[PDB]
Amino acid sequence: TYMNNTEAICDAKGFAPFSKDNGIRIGSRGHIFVIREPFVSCSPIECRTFFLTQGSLLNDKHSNGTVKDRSPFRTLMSVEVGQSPNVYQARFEAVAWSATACHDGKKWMTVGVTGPDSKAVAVIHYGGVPTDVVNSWAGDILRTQESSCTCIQGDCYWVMTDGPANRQAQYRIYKANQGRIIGQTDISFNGGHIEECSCYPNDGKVECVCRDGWTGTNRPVLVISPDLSYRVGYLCAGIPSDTPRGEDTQFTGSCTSPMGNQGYGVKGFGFRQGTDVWMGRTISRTSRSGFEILRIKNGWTQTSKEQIRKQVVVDNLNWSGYSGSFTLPVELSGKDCLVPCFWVEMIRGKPEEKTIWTSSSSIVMCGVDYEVADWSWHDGAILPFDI
Amino acid sequence: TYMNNTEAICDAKGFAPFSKDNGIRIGSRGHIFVIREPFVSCSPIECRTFFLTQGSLLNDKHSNGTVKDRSPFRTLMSVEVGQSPNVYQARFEAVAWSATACHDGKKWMTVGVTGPDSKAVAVIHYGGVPTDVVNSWAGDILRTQESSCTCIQGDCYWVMTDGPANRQAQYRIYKANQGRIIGQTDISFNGGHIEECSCYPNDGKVECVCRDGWTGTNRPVLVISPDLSYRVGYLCAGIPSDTPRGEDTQFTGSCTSPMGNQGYGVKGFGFRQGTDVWMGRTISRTSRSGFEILRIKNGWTQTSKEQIRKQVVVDNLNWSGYSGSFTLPVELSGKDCLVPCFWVEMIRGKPEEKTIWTSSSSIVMCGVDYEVADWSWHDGAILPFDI
Amino acid sequence: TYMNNTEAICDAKGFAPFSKDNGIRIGSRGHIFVIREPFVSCSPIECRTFFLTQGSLLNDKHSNGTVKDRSPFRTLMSVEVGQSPNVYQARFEAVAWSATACHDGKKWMTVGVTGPDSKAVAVIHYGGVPTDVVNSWAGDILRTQESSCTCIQGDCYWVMTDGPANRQAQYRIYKANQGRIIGQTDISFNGGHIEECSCYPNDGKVECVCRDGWTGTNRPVLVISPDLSYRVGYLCAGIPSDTPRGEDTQFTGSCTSPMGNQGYGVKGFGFRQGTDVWMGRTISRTSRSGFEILRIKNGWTQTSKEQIRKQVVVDNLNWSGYSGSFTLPVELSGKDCLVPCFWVEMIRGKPEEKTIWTSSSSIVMCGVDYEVADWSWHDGAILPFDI
Amino acid sequence: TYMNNTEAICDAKGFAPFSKDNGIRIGSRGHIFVIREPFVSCSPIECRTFFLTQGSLLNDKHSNGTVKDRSPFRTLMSVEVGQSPNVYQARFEAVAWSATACHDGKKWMTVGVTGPDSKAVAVIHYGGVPTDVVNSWAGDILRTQESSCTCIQGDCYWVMTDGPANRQAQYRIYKANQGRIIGQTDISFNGGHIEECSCYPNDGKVECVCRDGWTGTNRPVLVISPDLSYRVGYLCAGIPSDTPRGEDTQFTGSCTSPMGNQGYGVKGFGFRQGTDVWMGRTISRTSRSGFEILRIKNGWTQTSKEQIRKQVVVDNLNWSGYSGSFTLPVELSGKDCLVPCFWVEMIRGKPEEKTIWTSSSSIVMCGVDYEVADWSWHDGAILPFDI
Ligand SMILES: CCC(CC)[C@H](NC(C)=O)[C@@H]1[C@H](O)[C@@H](C(=O)O)C[C@H]1NC(=N)N
Ligand SMILES: CCC(CC)[C@H](NC(C)=O)[C@@H]1[C@H](O)[C@@H](C(=O)O)C[C@H]1NC(=N)N
Ligand SMILES: CCC(CC)[C@H](NC(C)=O)[C@@H]1[C@H](O)[C@@H](C(=O)O)C[C@H]1NC(=N)N
Ligand SMILES: CCC(CC)[C@H](NC(C)=O)[C@@H]1[C@H](O)[C@@H](C(=O)O)C[C@H]1NC(=N)N
Repeated sequence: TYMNNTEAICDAKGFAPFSKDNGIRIGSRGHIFVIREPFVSCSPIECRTFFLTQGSLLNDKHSNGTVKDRSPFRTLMSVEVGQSPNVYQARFEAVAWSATACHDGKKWMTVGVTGPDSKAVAVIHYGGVPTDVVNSWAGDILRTQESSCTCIQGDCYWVMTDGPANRQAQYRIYKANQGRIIGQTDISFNGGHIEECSCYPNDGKVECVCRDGWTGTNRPVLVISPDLSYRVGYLCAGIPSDTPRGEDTQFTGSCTSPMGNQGYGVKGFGFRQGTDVWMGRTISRTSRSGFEILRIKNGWTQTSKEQIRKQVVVDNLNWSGYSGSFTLPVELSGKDCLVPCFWVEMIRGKPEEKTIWTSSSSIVMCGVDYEVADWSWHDGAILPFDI
Repeated sequence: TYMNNTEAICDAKGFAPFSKDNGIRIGSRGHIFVIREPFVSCSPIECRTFFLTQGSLLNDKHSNGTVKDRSPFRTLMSVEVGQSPNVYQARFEAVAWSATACHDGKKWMTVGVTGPDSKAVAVIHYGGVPTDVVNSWAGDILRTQESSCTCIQGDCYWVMTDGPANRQAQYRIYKANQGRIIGQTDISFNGGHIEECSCYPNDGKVECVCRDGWTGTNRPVLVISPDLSYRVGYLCAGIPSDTPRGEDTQFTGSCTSPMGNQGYGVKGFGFRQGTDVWMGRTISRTSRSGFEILRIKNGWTQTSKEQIRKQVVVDNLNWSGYSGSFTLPVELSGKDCLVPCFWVEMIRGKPEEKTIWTSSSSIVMCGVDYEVADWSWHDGAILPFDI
Repeated sequence: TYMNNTEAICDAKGFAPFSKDNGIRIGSRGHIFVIREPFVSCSPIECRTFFLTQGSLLNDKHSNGTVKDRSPFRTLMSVEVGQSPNVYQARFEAVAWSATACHDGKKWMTVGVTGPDSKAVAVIHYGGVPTDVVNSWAGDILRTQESSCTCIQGDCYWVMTDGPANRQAQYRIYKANQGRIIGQTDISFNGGHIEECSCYPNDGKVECVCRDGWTGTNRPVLVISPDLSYRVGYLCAGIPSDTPRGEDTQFTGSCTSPMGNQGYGVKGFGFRQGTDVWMGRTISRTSRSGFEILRIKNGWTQTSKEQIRKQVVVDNLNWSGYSGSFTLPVELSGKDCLVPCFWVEMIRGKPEEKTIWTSSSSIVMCGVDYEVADWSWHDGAILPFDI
Repeated sequence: TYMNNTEAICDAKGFAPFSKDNGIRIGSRGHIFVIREPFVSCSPIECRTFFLTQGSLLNDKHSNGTVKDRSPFRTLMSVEVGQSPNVYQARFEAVAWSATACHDGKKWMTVGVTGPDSKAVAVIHYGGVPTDVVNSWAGDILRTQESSCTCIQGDCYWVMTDGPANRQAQYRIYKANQGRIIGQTDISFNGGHIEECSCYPNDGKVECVCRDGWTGTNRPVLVISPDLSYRVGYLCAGIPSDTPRGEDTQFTGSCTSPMGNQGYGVKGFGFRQGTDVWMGRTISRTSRSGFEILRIKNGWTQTSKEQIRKQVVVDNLNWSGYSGSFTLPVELSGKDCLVPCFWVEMIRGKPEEKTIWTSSSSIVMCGVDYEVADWSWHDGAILPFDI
């Protein structure tokens, strides 16, 4: 029976730790896939941690240039949330250097993008077997979320990008049912840039917080209705949640356009709470270190900078990285609303550290009705490795 | 359907071995999590061994200061009772440096405590997803049992401590149903000290034998009714079952107050048998070595020192450590009463041995109608390791 | 309930990647069985990757003469498609240095051939237990497909060869139901040579594309009806799809006889598409390197050389090897026709490279309605190994 | 529902290979438990390989004196038949240096014997939890089968020995239902010696072929009826099937008394076939090397030495060892009779080879209606190891 994700996202006051895999630390002696871009998605029975392997393991010579983002050895795999991305407990999902996945109440759907940069192919899987495909439509690194996709009443949706990673690119919403594509839409966002959207279900619609690697330090936002009509813009909040970025005091929000000159960026997330917003970000404003989430009153609908809550999950003396959102299935939380949860990726190795490799572990946090105390659940690995 | 643990604890004459994981010995070459504080808990289908990892493996550099008790890398995981705490067979439970867990007949509930010492957070899980939380209420290492919690007719109970580990601290009983907290009580025990309670179901109530790390060498006791009313005191028996402690001859029992001057201590257990009591303890009275369990006639209700039975499980030439209780589900034992079972933790490494690490394995014993012969099922590992 | 594989094979325009195990690369540090001859077969619930181990692991001395094709240590095992052939996730199937396997809708059937070269024995398994046997009938390396067998409405069929690997040999079709042999037929093919047939279901009959290691560079073909009547010949197409072979321009097809002088060969596959054919082959015409599949119009019924589609899966700068076919169960693809899928084996080590061992990994591709772009999903391992 | 093992044992003409684990060869680099005494037993759904670990792994220092037969680190574990006794796929069964196990149609029952030599304890398990116990009754190494026990219509039976391993000892039959002992009988066999019985179901009764380590070179036999009445004697056959032993020509059989002077011995098996018998034995008559099984006409009821069939499974240039019997459940073989199957243990290391350790792998064979060709599926490991 299809999973009903039609409920509203629960209003949360704080965040509690769900899991921590300790992938790298274990990888010093255990058999762990060198990885990157991990994310969480849950079925009505369990939550899994998806990740992009590099076809090699930690502390092995094949972990050499594992910073190259894309290769034909890159594969999407999964384990139960909390377990390291070890070989022996892993489930194979798809061949990919970019991916997304989600359960529709009956089975798992995954989308792995691989192939050559100018004509990549996204293979859609459902039930452990390819079922449909999307070919590059702009011919320039067809890619996707790097976080959980969203399924509402049997239908699943996700966003893909194809084109430059700086100047204007192209963006689409895809809709599928049982692994078969049944709809797509072109997102008009002239001047705006969308990458690695972090999405979740809310009041029957798909809400995402993405990344603008062109000119904005504030994150793009889009609300997707099942029919495929949408709303694109930026997190109104007058606090920039991307990295790199500038000071908050010198920032001016906008729900319509990108602000700041900073070009690059990093995947991030955000949850709407009525008119408010829970927004995650690295503590360092120039680097991928530390991690905190702030709740801004009216932050979702106005250029507000009023902070009602702040919780640290990784201090600034430790490397962070990607971070995305997902929700707990009602069939597991017992609650009457979708529990918002996010994960934070913690990168170790190049380009910041003295190693031939690059990989990451993660920490997962979830909704909760109380305010939780600050702390640092960092990676903890001691670099460099025996190599 | 909920597990009925309303029956009385079976009267046992001796104890038979259930399992032995050989974690450390295997860990010399296999991929085993460095651990500490292991315990057993059973569902209607199987018994599992829960443990606190240190986010690292044996014979790896990350096992360095693994004696520090608390860190943000510490996680609660589980395996089927008897298997070593190896990476590839482990299930992730919670992020924690202190924990408890138990099955209610439908699912597993676990409680992991992590965070900073002054404002720690206990995340409650049910079904593999966080469901509720308890924040530090005394702001000084919020902690729990380190042994199986207790579920009776759908409701599960457990004890937590928050405050100093020497002088007076504070103690509470928590009650939950389906992962949602629905009750709590403050335990008044002025002059007494409660830590790491070992609990089990008996005649419809929760009975625990705990640890007084303040001034007592005899163990605190509390009988918890489902409504949350309780009874707190000490094991009446005139034989001190804590470590360190003094001679038995020079000991005077008390069901009301702590006796002896010895400050420190070690987690231990005890089972009521009508008016009698099966009490476990290290053979050495000053160190954590050896292990034996004694049955004292009328030992539960009087300052009795009459020994009717004595069985050794670990001789005094071998290191022991923690030990807790749990019961076999009627749906597995086929019996008509709850079969009492305990486990003994065997510590290797610091602070007693020449290693950079600290970890432990275990041996599990269970009820049984006959007297079992003495022996030593010790750890067996050859220290030091390649390091 | 029996799996209905009575439908026609879907008409495909291109092929999308299903999986890539990265077995060798992982094997540099992980615990991977040295293997050879891998293949895919699917049940109504999942697809598995079967393989022939050599009773040893990569980067271990026992991988020494692992090029010898046959030994008493060789065993057939399986894992879910996409996982490396690692120890801890493997299911034991049969003792064998030659094999075939397939699911009939209720259980898995496997056929492992082992024993001495002059009187080998094929043990048939069904449900994880031997059920029947076939003894060598020609007394000269009794062998089979090295690819998925075919089950139609409860009955499974496969082809075996017994006799010389150069000059004329003998060939048979075997039929079984629930692991019990219930039929066999002798294939008269005087002048022709059949080895390692790659088969699949089509319009209610078993269609195979095999290997002629005697004198032909074009592949033998046989259409098997459930009653055991058959049709034997060669892929009509005027393009030689075996290796080694000569130029295409200098080739003349034939649906009746072997063409070319080239003796040796390599396992390959082919799918009928109405009158057309999708045929796989190594790019190099002299060596086992690179891999591409071509669609020849009318290629199945005429000596046609008209290429309508060409897709590369492994470039010529990388080693390839065996390749076979299998189909997706309707109960997984949701489609109304059998989705054609193939796999390509990529050999590393002897006799082409500087290693004491020989093994291989694989890449799996599947049907799909669109044309997919060229690329190379090669092995990726860095030889030689620590040895 | 209880497994019906009331049928007669199928008449077999030859034996086909079921599995081969390659435990030692894999153990050169993989994580394999050093073991000894392996055996096979099947449930209505699968066959498993039980084994006695030594609490340590191959190629690790803890494998040092692993020849000592008994220690408190010895544990009984299992895996699916065919898989090596690796850490990550193993199920914990019991603490033991001697064991037996079998499925009754509903669950697994195992019996592990551990403790001190003078007062050992046999813990009986059913469903993964201890359920009953047997204490040493002679106080001298209480021990059991080292092979599969036998369950007929819900009841399981097995044989235990307690006393000297040379001169007269004591022997009993145990009967249990759902893990609870409900019967036992003393076997009067004055002058005879019974050890490690290999048993199987036949025409509703339990038939075993055991080992006389006192004075006989021929094997003891006992037919056990469910009511516990029995028949004890020796394999009538005039061919000695124990090791060491003397020439066959100089042997005189007896169904009543032990023959030959040879003292020691080795576990072996035998299947009745009407009046005939399939008997296994090492090829060497003085050492534990090679393995063959012979069918002797009328061999079960007369001092017959008429050989109708002979099949080799391990040549004399390779080490063998223990060997026991088990039967395939009708619910798996689809047949109408119990399929007889045996396993052969192959010892490597001390006392015959230059290693600090001792362990073994195995090969499993099964019934079958045809005669199978001779061959050698030996261990294949290259000793010594890195140590
Ligand atoms: C070129 C476009 C980039 C996205 C903004 C790039 N995406 C892909 C598919 O390569 C990401 C980016 O280079 C890396 C990062 O910013 O950390 C990860 C990297 N993502 C992945 N390797 N999956
Ligand atoms: C500071 C309070 C102590 C309890 C009496 C302390 N508990 C915690 C949560 O740190 C324990 C104690 O220091 C150690 C021991 O006595 O062996 C284990 C240690 N327990 C854990 N690391 N889980
Ligand atoms: C001698 C006949 C050959 C088939 C044409 C030979 N088959 C067997 C059972 O040994 C194959 C051949 O030598 C190897 C190859 O061509 O790659 C694989 C090899 N196949 C296997 N080892 N399973
Ligand atoms: C002392 C009695 C012996 C049986 C005849 C002895 N049994 C036990 C429980 O120790 C066996 C014997 O010494 C060894 C062998 O013959 O190979 C195995 C050994 N068996 C086991 N270690 N389980």
